[PDB]
Amino acid sequence: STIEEQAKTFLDKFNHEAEDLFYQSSLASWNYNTNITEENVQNMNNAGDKWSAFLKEQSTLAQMYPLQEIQNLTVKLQLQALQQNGSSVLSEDKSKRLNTILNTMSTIYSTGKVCNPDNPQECLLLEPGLNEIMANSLDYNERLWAWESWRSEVGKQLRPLYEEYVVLKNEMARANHYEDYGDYWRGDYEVNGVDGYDYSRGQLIEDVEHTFEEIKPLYEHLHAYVRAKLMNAYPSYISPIGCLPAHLLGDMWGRFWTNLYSLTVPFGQKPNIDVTDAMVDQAWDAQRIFKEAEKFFVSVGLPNMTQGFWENSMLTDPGNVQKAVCHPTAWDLGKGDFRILMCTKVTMDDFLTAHHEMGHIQYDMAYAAQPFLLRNGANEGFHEAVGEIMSLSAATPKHLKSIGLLSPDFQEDNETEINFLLKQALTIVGTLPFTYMLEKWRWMVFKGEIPKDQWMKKWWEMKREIVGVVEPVPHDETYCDPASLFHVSNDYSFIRYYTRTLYQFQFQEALCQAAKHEGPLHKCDISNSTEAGQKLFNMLRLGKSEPWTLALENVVGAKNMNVRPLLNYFEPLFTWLKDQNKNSFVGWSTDWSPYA
Amino acid sequence: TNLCPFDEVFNATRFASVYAWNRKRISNCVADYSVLYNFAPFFAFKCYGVSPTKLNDLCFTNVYADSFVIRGNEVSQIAPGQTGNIADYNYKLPDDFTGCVIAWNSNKLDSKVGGNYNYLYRLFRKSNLKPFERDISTEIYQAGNKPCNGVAGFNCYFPLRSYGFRPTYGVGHQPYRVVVLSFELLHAPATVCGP
Ligand SMILES: *[C@@H]1O[C@H](CO)[C@@H](O)[C@H](O)[C@H]1NC(C)=O
Ligand SMILES: *[C@@H]1O[C@H](CO)[C@@H](O)[C@H](O)[C@H]1NC(C)=O
Ligand SMILES: *[C@@H]1O[C@H](CO)[C@@H](O)[C@H](O)[C@H]1NC(C)=O
Ligand SMILES: *[C@@H]1O[C@H](CO)[C@@H](O)[C@H](O)[C@H]1NC(C)=O
Ligand SMILES: *[C@@H]1O[C@H](CO)[C@@H](O)[C@H](O)[C@H]1NC(C)=O
Ligand SMILES: *[C@@H]1O[C@H](CO)[C@@H](O)[C@H](O)[C@H]1NC(C)=O
Ligand SMILES: *[C@@H]1O[C@H](CO)[C@@H](O)[C@H](O)[C@H]1NC(C)=O
Ligand SMILES: [Zn+2]
Repeated sequence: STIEEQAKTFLDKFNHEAEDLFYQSSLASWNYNTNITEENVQNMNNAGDKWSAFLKEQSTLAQMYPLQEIQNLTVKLQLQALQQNGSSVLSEDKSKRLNTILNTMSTIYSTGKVCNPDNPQECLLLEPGLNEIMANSLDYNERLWAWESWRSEVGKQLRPLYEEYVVLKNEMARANHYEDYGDYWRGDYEVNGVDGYDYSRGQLIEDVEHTFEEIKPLYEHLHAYVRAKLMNAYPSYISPIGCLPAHLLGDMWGRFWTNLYSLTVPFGQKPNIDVTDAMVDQAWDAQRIFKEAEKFFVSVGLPNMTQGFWENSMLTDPGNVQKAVCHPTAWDLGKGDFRILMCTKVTMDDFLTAHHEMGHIQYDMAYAAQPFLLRNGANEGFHEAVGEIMSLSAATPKHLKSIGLLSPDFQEDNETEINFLLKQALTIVGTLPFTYMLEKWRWMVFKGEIPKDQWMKKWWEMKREIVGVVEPVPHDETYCDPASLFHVSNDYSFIRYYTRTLYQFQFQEALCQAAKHEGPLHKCDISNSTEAGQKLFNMLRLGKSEPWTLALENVVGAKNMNVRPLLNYFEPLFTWLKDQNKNSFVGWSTDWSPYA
Repeated sequence: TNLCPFDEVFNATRFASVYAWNRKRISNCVADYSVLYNFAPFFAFKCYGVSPTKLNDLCFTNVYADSFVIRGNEVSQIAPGQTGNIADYNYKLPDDFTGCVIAWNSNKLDSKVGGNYNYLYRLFRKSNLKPFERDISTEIYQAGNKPCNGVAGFNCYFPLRSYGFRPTYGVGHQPYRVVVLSFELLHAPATVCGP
């Protein structure tokens, strides 16, 4: 028998036992998440240990089948999933050190406390606390104190742990035949062997740079608008030809600009569209919200939800003595068990979150027939994009008027469309330069283009050039400001957000074109359109079986990520901003500093 | 008179595994095909080569009733001319098949919290089965070019593997009990007829 014939038998056996072990692990984790108790932690440790072990033994066994002797490109993907070791290639003396470094560097982040000045007894922690001041206060000095306290007494403790993290993971990177840890991260987007659909690892940097070059002007105009409306609020602290101080952007790190609507609203006399009081005045509940979401999905063309979803799934906070997490998640336990845990309330935000998680569940249901190792999204940005387009389409005034929440007499005026577009832009357009800058900095640090003694100096000059944000106080080579974020201190990738943002609008434009919608793109609903549902399902069915280029081509018609639909979404806002910015300066100079 | 024992086949407390399917010969009795309908959801009640309505009009010499428990999504594999895993290594029907196939859900009986590991099915086999044949031998499957010597390991697998039914699994993974009714005409007087 050939080596390709032997591989299929091993894969069948692996799938059979993997499904059962994974279901046990997921059920234990769910039982703990819906019921906090020490016995549940004990249950959740044993199942995890058994799974991780199993997987290690199978990975060890799957390396006696040479790769250059299998020619189906479907066995090849599963063997590539099993064969990767990654972290076990290092010797035992360094594997323990890496785990200790990661655990300690995570503990320093979670257990963090900025003791305020004078009074020493009072001290404040992130989460409830040093996040409320940055999101709601309006005093320059208070915000600067919070910013600098967090930067100084959480980052210096993490600098001489990241300094070893970098080398100890670069060693693992070239121990698995790579060039650095950045290439290891970028390897998700790599496709080899399928003619007309190859995507190399290095093409991602070029694609990101070329998309940002087109995004830039809209960001510049939004930046100018915010600078004007923000210099209005702070009498004389912001120069009119310079950058923006980093401690007054609405959140600690400036990741989202959404906490500026109260200061940058276009027309402050016209309120937004909130239907919470209407829902309350009709005796709504959780079941009604989820049946409306299911009704929308069935109207599009996708199937209903299984009886298990309605029996074994917790939609309301249990209350009483039971304590459970209330972070909305969508669970795919396997073997036909799909559940949603969400502590929902009667609110429009919960109404949209229901659609988001409902789309997660639908996408999970779509590829249930694929092999075990191919039951995931094509890349790391498709799943959340599919989740987000549903919430995009479910918040339009037309859809709300269809379901009775919004009265028919409501008239869409142009003064509210601009408000909605600005509120959306403060969250979508704002985060893209931040994400791009952070990924480029991490890639250069891992590669070796940034010497060990120029970290912060390079970081802040990039921060000035790309994002237009300037620090209020000077930082030497002792702080570790980028480590101040969950994702840098806990080893997660960050380009997934950029890719998801650019994918969701491509999907939305394709679906709206399939639905014969006329007018602006932001007023589009894909309800009552079976063509759009079929076009979407054609890609949801594939999973990881096909390259993500082909999956994108199935829906959009192109083999690469494109940043024209997003600009088409924000055309009225761009015209309005150009009209409003005819007496100011668009752009910033990287010389002015609030500390002079 | 004398009423064939269909309620020892459709109502037993324990069914057999797929690879050890029970076959019961029914002869020398009057069979009414009407207590059979007094179930409920009959997920599948397909009849091949025989009219279900005109069923109480034809006489046969032997009637065979097979019993086993399979998964929900494998019911479609019990039909003449199907390829897969159950119909190649566990239970295969001839192309010129006369009879009926009946299936129904048994989640409330054959499923327990923790895992009902009492149901097995063969997954490895050198060659396909001939129609109406069973194999209950447990020897290690040699998937490689080296002798196995009766020990499980590399390129050596145990041919049987359990189902593990839990009460929260989906419809496609829930237990289903299947009874197959077979008929034949031989060179003997037909001693099986309806009332
Ligand atoms: C939560 O755990 C407690 C103690 O283990 C148990 O008594 C209770 O029944 C559990 N709740 C549910 C819904 O299973
Ligand atoms: C790859 O293997 C699958 C079975 O898992 C088979 O259906 C498919 O035809 C194979 N590919 C080719 C090109 O034959
Ligand atoms: C680790 O990975 C390398 C390259 O993939 C491989 O050659 C090696 O055998 C693996 N080690 C084990 C035992 O997992
Ligand atoms: C469920 O799905 C079927 C098939 O699409 C449809 O006819 C039915 O109206 C849906 N509604 C229910 C009852 O879930
Ligand atoms: C709405 O349109 C009218 C007519 O063109 C214009 O005068 C008005 O300024 C517009 N309002 C907004 C908010 O664009
Ligand atoms: C979808 O079609 C149904 C039936 O024609 C209708 O009741 C509903 O209002 C439609 N929804 C939208 C958003 O047009
Ligand atoms: C199965 O046995 C139970 C036990 O009395 C009886 O109630 C039921 O009617 C029987 N069903 C059939 C189809 O014989
Ligand atoms: Zn989500």
